[PDB]
Amino acid sequence: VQLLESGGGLVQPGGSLRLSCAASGFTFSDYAMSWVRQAPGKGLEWVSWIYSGSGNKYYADSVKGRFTISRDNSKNTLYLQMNSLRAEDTAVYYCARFPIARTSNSQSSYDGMDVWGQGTLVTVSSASTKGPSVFPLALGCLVKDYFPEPVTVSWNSGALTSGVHTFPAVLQSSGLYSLSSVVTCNVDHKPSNTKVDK
Amino acid sequence: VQLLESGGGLVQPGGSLRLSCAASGFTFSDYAMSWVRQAPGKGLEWVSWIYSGSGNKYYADSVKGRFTISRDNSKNTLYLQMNSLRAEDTAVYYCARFPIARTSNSQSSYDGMDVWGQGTLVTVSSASTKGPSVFPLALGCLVKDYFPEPVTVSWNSGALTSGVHTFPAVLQSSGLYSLSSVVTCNVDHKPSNTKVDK
Amino acid sequence: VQLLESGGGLVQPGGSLRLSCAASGFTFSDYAMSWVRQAPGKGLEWVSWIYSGSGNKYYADSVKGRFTISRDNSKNTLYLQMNSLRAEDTAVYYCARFPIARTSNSQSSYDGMDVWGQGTLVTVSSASTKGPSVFPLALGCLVKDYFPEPVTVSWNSGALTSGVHTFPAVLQSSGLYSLSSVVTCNVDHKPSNTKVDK
Amino acid sequence: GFNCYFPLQSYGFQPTNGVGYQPYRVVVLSFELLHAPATVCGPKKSTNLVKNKCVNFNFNGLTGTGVLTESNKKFLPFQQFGRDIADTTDAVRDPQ
Amino acid sequence: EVQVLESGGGLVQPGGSLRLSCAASGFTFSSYDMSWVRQAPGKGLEWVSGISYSGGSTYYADSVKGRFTISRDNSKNTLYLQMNSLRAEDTAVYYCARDVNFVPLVTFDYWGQGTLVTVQSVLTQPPSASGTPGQRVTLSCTGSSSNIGSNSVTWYQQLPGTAPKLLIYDDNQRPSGVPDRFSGSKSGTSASLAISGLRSEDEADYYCGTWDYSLSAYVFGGGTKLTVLVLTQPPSASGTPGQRVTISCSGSSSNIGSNAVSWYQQLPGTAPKLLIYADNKRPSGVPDRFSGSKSGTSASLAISGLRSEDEADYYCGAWDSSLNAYVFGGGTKLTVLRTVAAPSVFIFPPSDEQLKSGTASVVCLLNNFYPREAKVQWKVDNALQSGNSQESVTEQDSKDSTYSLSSTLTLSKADYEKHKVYACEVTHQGLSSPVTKSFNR
Amino acid sequence: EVQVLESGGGLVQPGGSLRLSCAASGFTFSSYDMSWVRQAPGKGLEWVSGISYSGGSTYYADSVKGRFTISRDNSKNTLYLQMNSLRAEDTAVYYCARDVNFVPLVTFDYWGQGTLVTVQSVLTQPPSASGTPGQRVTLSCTGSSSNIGSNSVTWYQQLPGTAPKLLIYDDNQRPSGVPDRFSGSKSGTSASLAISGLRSEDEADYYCGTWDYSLSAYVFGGGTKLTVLVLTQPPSASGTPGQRVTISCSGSSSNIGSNAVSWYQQLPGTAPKLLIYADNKRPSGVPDRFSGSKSGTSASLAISGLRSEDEADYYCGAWDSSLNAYVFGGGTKLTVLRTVAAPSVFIFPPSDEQLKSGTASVVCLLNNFYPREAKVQWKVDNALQSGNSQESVTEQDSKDSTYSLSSTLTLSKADYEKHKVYACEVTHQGLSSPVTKSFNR
Amino acid sequence: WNSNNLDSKVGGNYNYLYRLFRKSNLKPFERDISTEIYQAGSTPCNGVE
Ligand SMILES: *[C@@H]1O[C@H](CO)[C@@H](O)[C@H](O)[C@H]1NC(C)=O
Repeated sequence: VQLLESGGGLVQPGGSLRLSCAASGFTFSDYAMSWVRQAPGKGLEWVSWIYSGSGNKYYADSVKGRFTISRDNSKNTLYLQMNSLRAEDTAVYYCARFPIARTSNSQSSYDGMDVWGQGTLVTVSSASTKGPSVFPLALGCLVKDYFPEPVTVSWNSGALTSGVHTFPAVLQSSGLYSLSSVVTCNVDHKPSNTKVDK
Repeated sequence: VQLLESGGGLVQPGGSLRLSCAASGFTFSDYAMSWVRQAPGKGLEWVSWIYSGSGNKYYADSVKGRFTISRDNSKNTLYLQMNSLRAEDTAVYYCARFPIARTSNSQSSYDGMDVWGQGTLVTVSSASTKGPSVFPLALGCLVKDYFPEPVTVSWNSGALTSGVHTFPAVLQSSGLYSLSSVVTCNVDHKPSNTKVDK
Repeated sequence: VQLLESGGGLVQPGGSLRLSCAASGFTFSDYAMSWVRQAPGKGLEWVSWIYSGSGNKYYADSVKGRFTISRDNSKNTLYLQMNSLRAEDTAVYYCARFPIARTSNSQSSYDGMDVWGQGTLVTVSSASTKGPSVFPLALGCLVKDYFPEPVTVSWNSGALTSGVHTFPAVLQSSGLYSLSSVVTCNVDHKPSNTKVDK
Repeated sequence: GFNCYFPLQSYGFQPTNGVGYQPYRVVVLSFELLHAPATVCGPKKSTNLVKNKCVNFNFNGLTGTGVLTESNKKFLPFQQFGRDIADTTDAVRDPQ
Repeated sequence: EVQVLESGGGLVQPGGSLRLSCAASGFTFSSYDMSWVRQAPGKGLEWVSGISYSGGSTYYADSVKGRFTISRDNSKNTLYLQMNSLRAEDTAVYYCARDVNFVPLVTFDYWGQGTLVTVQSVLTQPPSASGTPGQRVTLSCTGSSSNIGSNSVTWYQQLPGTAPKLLIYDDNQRPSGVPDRFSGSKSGTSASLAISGLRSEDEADYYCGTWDYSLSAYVFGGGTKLTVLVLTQPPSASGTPGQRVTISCSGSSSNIGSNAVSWYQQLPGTAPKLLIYADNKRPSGVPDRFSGSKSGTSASLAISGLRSEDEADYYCGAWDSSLNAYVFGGGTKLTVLRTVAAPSVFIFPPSDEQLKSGTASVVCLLNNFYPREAKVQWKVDNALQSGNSQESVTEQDSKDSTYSLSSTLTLSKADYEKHKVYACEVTHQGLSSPVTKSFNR
Repeated sequence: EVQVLESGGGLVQPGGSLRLSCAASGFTFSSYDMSWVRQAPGKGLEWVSGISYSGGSTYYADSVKGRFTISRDNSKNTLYLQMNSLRAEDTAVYYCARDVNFVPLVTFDYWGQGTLVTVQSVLTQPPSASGTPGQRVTLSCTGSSSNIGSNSVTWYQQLPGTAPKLLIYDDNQRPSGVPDRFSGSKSGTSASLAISGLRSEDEADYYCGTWDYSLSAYVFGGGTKLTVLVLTQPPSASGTPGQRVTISCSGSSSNIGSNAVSWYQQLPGTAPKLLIYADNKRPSGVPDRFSGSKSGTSASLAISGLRSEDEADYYCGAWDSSLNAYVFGGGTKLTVLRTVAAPSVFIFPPSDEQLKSGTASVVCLLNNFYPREAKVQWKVDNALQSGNSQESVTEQDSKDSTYSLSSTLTLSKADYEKHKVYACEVTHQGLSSPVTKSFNR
Repeated sequence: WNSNNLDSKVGGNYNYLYRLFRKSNLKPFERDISTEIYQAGSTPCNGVE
């Protein structure tokens, strides 16, 4: 069982885009589906829930009207159109399978959000991207002035694993994030699509 | 199940009177009965206990001789003759049903004081009564110079209920009590039998 | 079940002697046996372990070569020859039964040191003995200048038992121990074999 | 809606599904036998006919031992058995 | 089974006749009194008639007196009502009720399913009474000295579209199957029922029934259709390893009381893992120590035997019947009580690529320290920073169960050389004496 | 019983013939498909052939195509493999496996014991996978769209030297007898098995088997032999009475990981008592609160509900496989947290016997005080002793759970009269104001 | 029946033995005369007591 989200990236305020959640490993039509929002460094904020397209779709009080959830059981996908996006919606979206069908002997997360996907990250901001700048320092390496979060930072491309502590990035005056990996450093920024080996 | 007490009122020191406790909702002869004293703003003093008239009547060490408890199972009433009343006995008397018969499956407050009546109030004092004086003041209304406690004070005859805070009366130099209701005021004094709408 | 040790006493440094452990109350041949050392006011230091004479005998790393353990199942005894004794070995030796045979339903200290004897006391020192000298002080009596530890001190030959506190002896500049019993005093020194009633 | 799910879900039967998701047609033959006469039998096994030899014939339900010969008995087009005043099986119409 | 089937109801015309027959099985039908009771569509119960154990004594309601004949054939154990000269008011649903006790203390326990026949109340029970969940509602019957005072008062709860069900008999008791929640009461000529706490299954019509020694009928009551009208979670619970920590969250009846709560464990940087899915049950693949228990409106997640893997954010989530949302808890931040460690203090002067970049980010680090509370003050030669340094602490270590903090002071390129020495002073419980490496330009 | 015996295996020569016969009883042998599967000595399973329920359709592996004839006689309910023109690669052990389901969703549940006959894999399952106890190991099969893409995936666990055993069938389910621990998974053309938590009985070879609609054979997987991979003790733990104290000691794999730990309770002045003998088990005669639990290399002794009898030295001891010694722990000194008491202070001038003996041992005593930390300073008329006084404290009282300390100052005979007053000052938490009895000469 | 006067010996009649150690409980009416070192641990110790 695996749910893979796609469509998380740079969004202009008031923009429109589409999260696609490919669900595999289970009979997609039998379980309800839901989207759950998590603001960076904040709690789980439920987004929406669906079981059938012709049925009733449920939405959070703050997203009623500007969000639209849908299914495609032929493709085993769950789609979320978000339009007229507001500032507080910059977050990580998880595609979660909500079982609603319990069987006699098989006891399975009935009504519990059972399995959560890796989740994509949506940035609702007009600020443009900027490639990370890596600066080598317990050996460490700062990565400053990259937009937006996240960036994948590692030591020796994952060869050296023990003792690698990564602290969460910060929101600076320029609005540009910065982390540092402490024990070559590999810094991979997907939104700007730059791989840097320092 | 309900126990209603009657006979609480003005008592001259060393006087004599009779508390009558009408008990309904249970087989009176199937449960011991007791009287419990509560001095105003103080704990509960076990007054007395009875099960059968031919049976021994338990009395508190401070009331042995001056109190007499009795039953009337035909009338389903519990009677308490108090005579030669002393000053400390000004209090509230509760008529409490003390179950002493436990049955096999029915588990019921065996030996626990199960149900307590509303309780009457006995004032052992030679001071005469005086009608309450109501003075309108968060809207408030003082009620001063009424004897004895209690007095039923309310806002708009119970129509306005939220925010009505009543503080306990005080014993002044004149010996005359006073409260105030804060948020027309209805002040009903039973011992003097005056209903005042201010 | 009881294990009684014998042979604890004065030992010249580099001397030789024999601890004999008579074991009764159990089938001696079925359980392994062991010797455990406890320096005065210190932790348990395992000495040695045996199960069969023809099998492998195990010894502590500090006693390999200078100690020899053996059994006598006919006499139900466990013997320990200690020779070329060194200074740190002044201690109390416990003869401990180490069950190694667990049966189906009977669950019994399998592999646990099950039962420990009273333990003898071995002093590896060239200093000669000296009879205790009582010094009466809550009543009390001081047993000073006795060698070696232990000495059995009591009040009224064990008749007066409550409140009798005995503190461990000390190693003085002269090397001579001293206790005191506080609440006649009976002081019995086995190594010097003197019974004193003061 | 929630706690009011439609009881019937549809089968997603696409030709590209794995065999475990492909539509299998199932026919369950439930066999019932009871006091009512057994009416659905398997194809009845009939042997060959041999005349002028003592055989253990089993013409339909009727079984028995004897030699059987061609006869001139004019059975009515519906009769199967043959019998006599002794109420014993005398003749038989060949079923096939 | 003491079931009583009944039939003989159908479309008829006024002034005709109709034979209703109900057959009783499972008990000695010839020893218990029975009766016929009538319920007009959308109206309270009206007791038609009643016949004794022997069939000798028959009682009829005065509204139907003289035209209905109640009869009882014990051989076939069946009981009949012969309705003759019918009226338009008789179109209703008919039940035959078994009488537990003799008259006058009539007690109707088992009722027929209901036969739909198409063709005032003595007890002035209130038309309706409104209640709220968890309330104590007293719905009071009312009668004369012949109705309430002398004979037993029996309370029936009729769910919408079902036969009535006995709740209270003999003024006080309850059958085997009625929760103690319902309590009878009777005083003088006025009876009452007290429901302490209400649920969704108490939405029903409650009728009071009493025999009459004067009217010689079992008068019923009128209607009284009883109508029923955020997961607050601790922000950060904690406990020593090996302890049992109780994370108790509470919402409302709509939030959690009437819906299945769930407990999720979100480790830092990872997706949450459902530890509890029912109010109590636990999914496979989760250690048995993670117990769950929902009492009323409060759900408790009990984590016994804490370890370095047990430190995470524990959320409780439950569906809302009112808001229609799977509302989560605030999020309890569970942390283990570790022995206070010694903060290893380091500092780094900014690299020369900082100078080539135009800024200077000088970093100070405190590694392997407990607890979370610690302060870093940038003493730049006996001078304190004024709101320019920013710091964030790590989560509790997955194995060492300790914290790491880094404070970064981001000053201007020209600001780095205008001063000579920069240093960071640390305030923590593990190091009473401050430790600082004073690097120089 | 659905057992399937098999025989016909022995020493043969290459290019010969061999008849293997397996007889199945306990089920309708003529209704279930069966197959012959082959395991080379120390090599993964290789599916020889398979015959349907009717015996009409026969399938053979292309490695043995054209030279092995699978046959089935339903009258005797036996099944034969006729091996002809044998090769050297056919020396192996043969099983006949019952097929639960039709082809393609082949499912081999019951297997023969194995006939030793002496004379590449489509699914690229990993050669091996290493796991640890309590880990979540995913061992992933791999095939084409014909192997895993369109056909079910069944996982067999073959213990060393036994017939294989079905674990997962139809990509998800488990038989009646397989713990839920094992979980199947399948995505596209790649299947996998997930073992959440591992034990000593999960040491086995795990094979993935799937039918082929193109190759027309039941290809197996390759190997994947799943492999499972001084007692440092706290010096003094403590806790309040009624608490649950965890004494956790840790050694090495040789010390404690692979040997049974034991926990002993040595009260002051008494021989130790074995409280725990196994990693978990407890001898009779010991209170049930003394629990033990060895996780990996760390053994925990949990004492719940402390009392005045629970204060003692708790040692953990385990045999060493390497050093060959029953190494004990350091020795945890457990003490109960009592309310701080008031030290009763006394002092005694030395007796005349002391003067007749030539010394003077003046004693000061602090009785019934908590905690262990307390100091005594011999203030001899505003003068402090210089390293001559010696003191030892008692153990915690067996009933009062408090301490007693005695300080003895042993001075010369002439030193006693050269001074006039001797006194002892006490420093303790229970007495902020110092208490001292100043005796005189 | 007691047989002290037949099968006892001063010093111990060690000619009689019993089996303390075997893997599983003996099946009813089974005997095992094999004297094979009982491996109670994980490590194969090559048959040395
Ligand atoms: C019936 O079948 C039999 C055998 O094939 C054949 O001899 C006969 O002519 C067929 N027709 C009749 C008479 O039923």
